[PDB]
Amino acid sequence: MKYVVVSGGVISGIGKGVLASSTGMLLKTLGLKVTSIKIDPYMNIDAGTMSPLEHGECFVLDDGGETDLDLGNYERYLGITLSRDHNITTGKIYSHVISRERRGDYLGKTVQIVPHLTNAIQDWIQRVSKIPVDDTGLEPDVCIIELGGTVGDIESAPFVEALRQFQFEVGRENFALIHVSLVPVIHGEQKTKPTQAAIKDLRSLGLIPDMIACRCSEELNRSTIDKIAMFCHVGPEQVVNVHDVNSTYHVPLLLLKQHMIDYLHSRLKLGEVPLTLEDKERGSQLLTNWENMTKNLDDSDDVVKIALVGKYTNLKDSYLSVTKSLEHASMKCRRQLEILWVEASNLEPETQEVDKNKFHDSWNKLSSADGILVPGGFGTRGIEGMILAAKWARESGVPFLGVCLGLQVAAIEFARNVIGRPNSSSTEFLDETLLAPEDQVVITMRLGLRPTIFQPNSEWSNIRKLYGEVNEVHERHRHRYEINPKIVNDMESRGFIFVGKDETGQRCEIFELKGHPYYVGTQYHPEYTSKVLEPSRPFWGLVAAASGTLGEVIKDINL
Amino acid sequence: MKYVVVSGGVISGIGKGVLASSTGMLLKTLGLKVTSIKIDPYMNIDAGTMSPLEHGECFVLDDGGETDLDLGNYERYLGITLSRDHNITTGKIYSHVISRERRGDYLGKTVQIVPHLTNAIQDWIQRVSKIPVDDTGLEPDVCIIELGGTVGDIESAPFVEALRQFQFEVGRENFALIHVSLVPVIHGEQKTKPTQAAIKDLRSLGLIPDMIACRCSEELNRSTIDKIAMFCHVGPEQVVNVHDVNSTYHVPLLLLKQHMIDYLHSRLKLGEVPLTLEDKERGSQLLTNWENMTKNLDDSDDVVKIALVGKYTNLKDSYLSVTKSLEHASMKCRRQLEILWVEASNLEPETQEVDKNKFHDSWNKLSSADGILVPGGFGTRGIEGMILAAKWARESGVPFLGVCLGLQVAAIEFARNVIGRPNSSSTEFLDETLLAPEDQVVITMRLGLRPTIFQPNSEWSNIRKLYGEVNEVHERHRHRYEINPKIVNDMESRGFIFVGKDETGQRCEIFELKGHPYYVGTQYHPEYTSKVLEPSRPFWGLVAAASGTLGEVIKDINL
Amino acid sequence: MKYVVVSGGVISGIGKGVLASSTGMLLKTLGLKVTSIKIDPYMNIDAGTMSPLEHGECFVLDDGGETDLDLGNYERYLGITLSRDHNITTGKIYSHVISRERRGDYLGKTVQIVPHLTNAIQDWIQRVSKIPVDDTGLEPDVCIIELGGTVGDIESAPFVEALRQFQFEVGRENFALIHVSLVPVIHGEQKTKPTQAAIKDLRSLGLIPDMIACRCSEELNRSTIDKIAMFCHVGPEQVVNVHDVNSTYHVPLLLLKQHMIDYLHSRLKLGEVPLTLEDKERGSQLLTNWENMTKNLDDSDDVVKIALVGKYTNLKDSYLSVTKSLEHASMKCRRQLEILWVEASNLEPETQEVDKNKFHDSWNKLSSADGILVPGGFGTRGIEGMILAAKWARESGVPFLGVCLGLQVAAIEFARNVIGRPNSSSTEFLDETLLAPEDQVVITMRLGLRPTIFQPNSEWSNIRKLYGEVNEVHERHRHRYEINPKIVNDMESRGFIFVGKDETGQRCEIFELKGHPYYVGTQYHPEYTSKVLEPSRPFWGLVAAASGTLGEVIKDINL
Ligand SMILES: Nc1ncnc2c1ncn2[C@@H]1O[C@H](COP(=O)(O)OP(=O)(O)OP(=O)(O)O)[C@@H](O)[C@H]1O
Ligand SMILES: Nc1ncnc2c1ncn2[C@@H]1O[C@H](COP(=O)(O)OP(=O)(O)OP(=O)(O)O)[C@@H](O)[C@H]1O
Ligand SMILES: Nc1ncnc2c1ncn2[C@@H]1O[C@H](COP(=O)(O)OP(=O)(O)OP(=O)(O)O)[C@@H](O)[C@H]1O
Ligand SMILES: O=c1ccn([C@H]2O[C@@H](COP(=O)(O)OP(=O)(O)OP(=O)(O)O)[C@@H](O)[C@H]2O)c(=O)[nH]1
Ligand SMILES: O=c1ccn([C@H]2O[C@@H](COP(=O)(O)OP(=O)(O)OP(=O)(O)O)[C@@H](O)[C@H]2O)c(=O)[nH]1
Ligand SMILES: O=c1ccn([C@H]2O[C@@H](COP(=O)(O)OP(=O)(O)OP(=O)(O)O)[C@@H](O)[C@H]2O)c(=O)[nH]1
Ligand SMILES: [Mg+2]
Ligand SMILES: [Mg+2]
Ligand SMILES: [Mg+2]
Ligand SMILES: [Mg+2]
Ligand SMILES: [Mg+2]
Ligand SMILES: [Mg+2]
Repeated sequence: MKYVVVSGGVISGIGKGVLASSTGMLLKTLGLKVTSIKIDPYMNIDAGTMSPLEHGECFVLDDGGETDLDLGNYERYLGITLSRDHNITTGKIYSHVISRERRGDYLGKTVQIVPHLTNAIQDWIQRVSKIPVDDTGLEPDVCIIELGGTVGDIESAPFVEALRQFQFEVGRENFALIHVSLVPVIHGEQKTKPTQAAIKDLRSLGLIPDMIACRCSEELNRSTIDKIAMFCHVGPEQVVNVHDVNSTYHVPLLLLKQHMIDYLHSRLKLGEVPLTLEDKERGSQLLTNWENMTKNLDDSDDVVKIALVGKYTNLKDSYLSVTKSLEHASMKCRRQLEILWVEASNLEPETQEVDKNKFHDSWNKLSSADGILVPGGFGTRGIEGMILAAKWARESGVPFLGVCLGLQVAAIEFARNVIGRPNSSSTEFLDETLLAPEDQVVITMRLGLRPTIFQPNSEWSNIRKLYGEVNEVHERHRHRYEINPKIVNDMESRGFIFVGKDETGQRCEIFELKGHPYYVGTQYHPEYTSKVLEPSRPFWGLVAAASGTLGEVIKDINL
Repeated sequence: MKYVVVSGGVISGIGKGVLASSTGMLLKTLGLKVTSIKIDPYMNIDAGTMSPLEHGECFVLDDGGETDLDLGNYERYLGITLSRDHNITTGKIYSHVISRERRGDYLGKTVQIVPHLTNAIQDWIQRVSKIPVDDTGLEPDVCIIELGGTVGDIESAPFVEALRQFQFEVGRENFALIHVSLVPVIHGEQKTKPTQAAIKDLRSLGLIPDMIACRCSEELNRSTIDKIAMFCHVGPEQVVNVHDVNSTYHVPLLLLKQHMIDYLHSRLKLGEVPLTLEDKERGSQLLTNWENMTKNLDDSDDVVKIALVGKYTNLKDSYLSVTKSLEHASMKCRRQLEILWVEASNLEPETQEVDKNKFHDSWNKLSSADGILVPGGFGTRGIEGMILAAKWARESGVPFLGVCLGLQVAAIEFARNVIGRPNSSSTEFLDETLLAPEDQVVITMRLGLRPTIFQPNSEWSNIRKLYGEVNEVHERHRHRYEINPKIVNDMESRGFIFVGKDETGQRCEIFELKGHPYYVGTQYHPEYTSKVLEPSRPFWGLVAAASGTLGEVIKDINL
Repeated sequence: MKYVVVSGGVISGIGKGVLASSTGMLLKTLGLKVTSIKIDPYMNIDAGTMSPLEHGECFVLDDGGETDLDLGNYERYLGITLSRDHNITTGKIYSHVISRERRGDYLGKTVQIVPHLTNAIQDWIQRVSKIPVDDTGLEPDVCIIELGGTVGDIESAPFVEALRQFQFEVGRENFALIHVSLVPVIHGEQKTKPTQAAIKDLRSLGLIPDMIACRCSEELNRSTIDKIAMFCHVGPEQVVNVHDVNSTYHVPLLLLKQHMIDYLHSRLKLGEVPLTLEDKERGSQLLTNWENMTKNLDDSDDVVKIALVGKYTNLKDSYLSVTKSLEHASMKCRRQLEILWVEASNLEPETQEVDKNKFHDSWNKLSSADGILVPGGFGTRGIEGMILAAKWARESGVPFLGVCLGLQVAAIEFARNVIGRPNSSSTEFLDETLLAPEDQVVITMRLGLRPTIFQPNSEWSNIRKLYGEVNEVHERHRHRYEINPKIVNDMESRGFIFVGKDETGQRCEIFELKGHPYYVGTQYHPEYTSKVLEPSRPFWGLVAAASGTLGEVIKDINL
């Protein structure tokens, strides 16, 4: 087992998550089996309790774990499945040793942060890195650890102490440290004192960096490389840079151009790892596929515009799996994507009195779009604006996908306007008044990977053809509210077909509307099962439908 | 409310606990109401799970809290009652904020060590210092906080960060810092660089010391004072020393000789605290009583020897409340005390084969003693040796006190040798063989302050006369095993009278033997209710009985 | 005497020098007498030995001290005269205590960085701040100390230790700390962890900041202020920002808008300083003059273009007094300035073979300009290019000023082309060949403030009219080479009049050419005597001449 810590810097926004995911995928090009662990200094047990306004969305695993967003970067670059154990936190590990001290496994000893908590962290990392995470039976060859927060924040102290010990409690040449660090530019001169201070803060904790990975708005000067490589122990080829490029898929090839594998191939002795003839082929094949999708982003120009309608769209981190799911679906179509970020509340007619500027801009953006997405996220702000987007998309025949809350919004819209029930509404917020036209109801969560069964007549639907006309689908759920199953037959008779349901019925999971080119919704989040070469099927439907060629996509999928 | 932090140094053994207790009692000489809080960086919720081989005994509060030993130093110097809340720990406060984050009181925010855990520590200190701790109704004027561990140990980090904030979240002139620090002597020269480094480690965390309290084997030189007072912000009178004197009761008067009150009277503005005419009298009266008991230790010479028989007596911290209870009882008698530390196992005849030196020395020490104590502490090592000490004390008519296990050992001894049941024994360790002559049985703990009722005939006993012939007694329990109540009438008929029991009966709490000058035992720990001017009654009995004058002590108590 | 330390941050490029100069001038608006001290962690005794390619130009004082560039910012904002003592360095103070230890003033004691070097720094600051620096007789009321380098660089250690002591060796309310710090913006979010780390690094040395002065590309958010004011001891009004505005003259009014005086007026108790009725008037008058010159930069639009021709013009810090002298002269004319930065070598015909792009651009820039400046700076690169600019300016009748080397270049040009001596040249670089047509000769430096006497016939010259037709001028020299006084009568007969000379003659200091609107040169640096309200006279000539209205400027000066 090899370990690669990706760590620290001078700021919390530095973009470690891209570099960790990219470093792991580059190791996967050698054919190595790879896994990864995110460490969070926060005291929350999970990202589930904490609101999307901080650290972006929670990400859902097959376990039903509501983990930190960074686990999604690993799953979509590395192709692996992660467990709720792969997101370590301060909350998890203090809860673990405190529950263990009350149970008494420490034999009446005094329990202390060193050695007992730092040995508990090292036991967690040793257990969790040996969980098999590919579909194959094998234990991973390499583990990427991403150390969240910044080095020398008091929040991090047990993890920087544990990782010092770990560099010896596992062999050297089985452990290596990448430090990620800020190189700000002032008056056009590339200033280095922030990264020199961060390299000292690592040495103060006994962590010694094997590569320094600069984050900068420029190519590093050869003087900027030398002034760091002379201050730190790293050689000139071990001062990595990652530029402020928009395409995060280019980062693996920007690291490969900087010869970063050729250092880790020595520094971790990756030639001593045994590999089969299948492994080297499936490794090199994966690199050629990534050269092709990045070539397609360099030379595809013909924009498809998708409008994304939701709360707090200024927090673009709040929708990162949607963004990445749309980008995978646009690459599969060989088309460039624009996302138009529509703050759903500004669509509402009250905005035309309160701030007439925001009203006209938000309705410009929505009218402009070749297809529409309503992305999910609980909370009562802007839902009539999201209902207005679903209405516009139904009436103007514009491709629509509704994910989680977006499906319920389309059901409420179709009830208010096509069934003509003018006060039909979500149970989430009006039930203090005990309303009879319930569109949502409660059914304390439904979470993680679940089976959807396609209902027997559904063979016609564009969405069931996108799932290869298979009878069942596996996707990740997260909801407490679902469509009222008393009203379902009214919608299924008026043409809004609930194409798929849970095994028990009375719990709707996919709809497609008869008489529209692509108007679809899902109760699950299709984003989380997206992979770079195999996009999320409902999103491959939406981004093909917006472009045209949805028939040719379905004809392809029938091979 | 005023706060006085006592803190840190270069080593964990430095003796903060004496200085905190002494500083608080000196503030009590002004008539101020005083309280105190111990902070422990360990992850244990309580000292109850952890074995006496580390940090000495657990101390029992009236709550039944098995707290850190340092709470006992506060109760016996300050005269206060502490709650299980007055011992803060890493385990307590991480358990508190983690349970609070799962309950969700933090409104979906990300929870972090700063500000959320440091604000939870500051809320704990603010709540707990306002608990009334004297017998009177009033809230305390001053709180002493003792910061356990050492400054810049990673274990301490949330508490040194919290206390920086606290210096502002409560006013300056309502908070002050005492730093306690090591001044080692090499070649007879008093070296200062360890304390200069500890003063820098405080400044690095933003904590600024108002007094530096040196711990040294000498009087500080005036150069040793100046070389510290020139390096640090403290004036010459704010460099305190506490010498390696044996009598810890002299420390309050050694601080008073160094004019330490006259600094805090300015630095905390203690003249602005309102005080009544009763308060100043009961304050100054308390100082004169302490001048008298310390004068008596300077001029009493006529030694009483008590042998203390138990496990691990090399760990003299394991019996600190016994030691202090014996010292209070010897001072009340105006007699000097020697304790003879007898490792109970060495009394056993197997020792005479294994190491004949340890056998003869341990039996020398036991034969030498004017009275005998068997102190408690669970675990099967040496119990036949403790039975042999109880036998010797019964047969030779030598004063005996058995506390907790020491009472059960005397019951087992009296059963084996006076009732003549040769295999009668503790249920604690032989019950894998299901023995019928059970002396102990289980009755998951009995803990904290409980009532003992004296059984109706008991008026004759020296122990009930020592409790003023009152019908009931309040003392602190800690046990899972008690005397088999089926066998009690056999002992009460053979003369081993169970003088006191729980309200329900079938649970024995005090015995006295008919036909011995003072042979007594208690199921409770009488040590924990000892106070400097009012010693523990069973121990005032033992140390009077060893000296003679037990009648005159009882005649006094009848006033 | 009051002290205001301006300090530190995360980077060496942060712009402390503007903030120190601006803070001092704002204190001068109260009428206080002000002075300032620059501390440099470098080991050079002076900036004289070190080449202009690092830390910009050396600045010349009236003493002849070749000081750090930052002393010029103080002289031109504060209006004061500085001595070579006002630039403290590591080289100066270690040379001082080492020479003092060899002389033995330390009475055979062991000499150490603390207390002896830190007390030597504190003695330097106490001596030097009491030097009178205005033209009046008074000792300064306030001293601004600028701490060069960054805090926690090992280079700085004696100065951060000395300044901790100084906060007590002078009273609190007579000392205050401004910390200047970087607030980088990433994804449009204003990240604060670099400044939180810099505030900890101050506390680690015992320096406590009274204001935090952010340097950022934006207005701080009110959340960005609160997240710093909650972490540090500073109040919300003590988190200062200085924006990336181009006009450094706006910074005093941006600090005044942030109410920064109203904090220091309390925190330094500046109302306790006695002030006369003249002082408050000359103080408030100075503020109104600064409101006017800044209003003129807001509403003047009619550009004058000056081409500056020299070595290494990419290092714009290399010519900072030229830049500021041109800006003062353009403000006095009520006209906006563009400087066109012409790398002098690119003008040379060899460039048209080597890189034809750089040739055409440099000759575009020179042809475009309303006036030309040749700025000084020793070294043989580009001098024929500077000769070509002097030729172009003479022949096309375009206003020309030559400063130091720029005068000698114009003398060489006039000799090569108007006297027709085709190989006449500088002695600086050809004298290995012992050439007879010497234009320069050596006359080991001439340095500091010196008298120029105007030669008797010179009453006609635009340059002597710009100096008010006074018979003598006081300006700062710096040169080893001067015009060959054997050839001077040839130039004075051909019309290139050496209008001014040293008292001894044979040493030429000003020329003006008969028969050109303004073609002038100086051996001294006129830049260094520029002040915001009273620009350098040769530069007020150049920037008026380029604009037209040179007659009206001279008519004004005759009042
Ligand atoms: N080298 C990079 N190139 C492009 N974008 C980057 C880069 N580094 C960081 N980012 C971007 O900055 C944001 C944060 O990056 P990332 O998640 O990898 O940082 P992080 O250190 O893991 O932050 P966090 O601790 O909050 O998870 C993301 O939007 C990411 O795409
Ligand atoms: N000034 C002193 N004079 C005499 N004995 C002292 C002194 N300081 C410490 N000691 C002794 O050293 C031991 C530890 O002292 P104390 O309990 O006060 O230290 P502490 O800092 O509180 O240690 P801990 O953190 O383990 O509780 C005790 O036996 C105590 O009596
Ligand atoms: N607030 C600011 N607004 C505009 N420019 C600034 C500001 N702060 C710094 N600069 C610019 O950055 C450069 C360096 O600034 P300054 O000389 O004041 O920094 P410094 O800390 O004194 O650097 P050094 O230590 O090298 O002297 C100069 O060009 C200056 O004009
Ligand atoms: O204003 C001043 C005065 C003095 N000094 C002095 O500090 C020294 C250290 O040099 P810097 O502090 O400029 O650091 P650096 O260039 O090595 O690092 P970067 O942050 O640019 O990567 C020398 O340059 C010396 O003149 C300053 O840096 N700035
Ligand atoms: O062996 C050596 C050589 C050099 N030095 C040098 O270090 C210096 C600092 O002096 P010290 O290190 O002796 O420190 P100090 O006496 O101030 O502090 P204490 O620890 O005794 O309280 C000077 O004494 C200088 O000679 C040593 O201290 N020891
Ligand atoms: O990637 C991760 C994982 C965990 N953490 C964790 O570290 C914590 C500290 O939060 P930050 O490190 O983001 O710091 P901050 O926002 O207070 O400071 P700025 O630098 O933005 O001014 C919490 O946010 C917790 O989730 C991260 O910061 N990043
Ligand atoms: Mg943040
Ligand atoms: Mg991340
Ligand atoms: Mg220990
Ligand atoms: Mg203690
Ligand atoms: Mg530099
Ligand atoms: Mg400067």
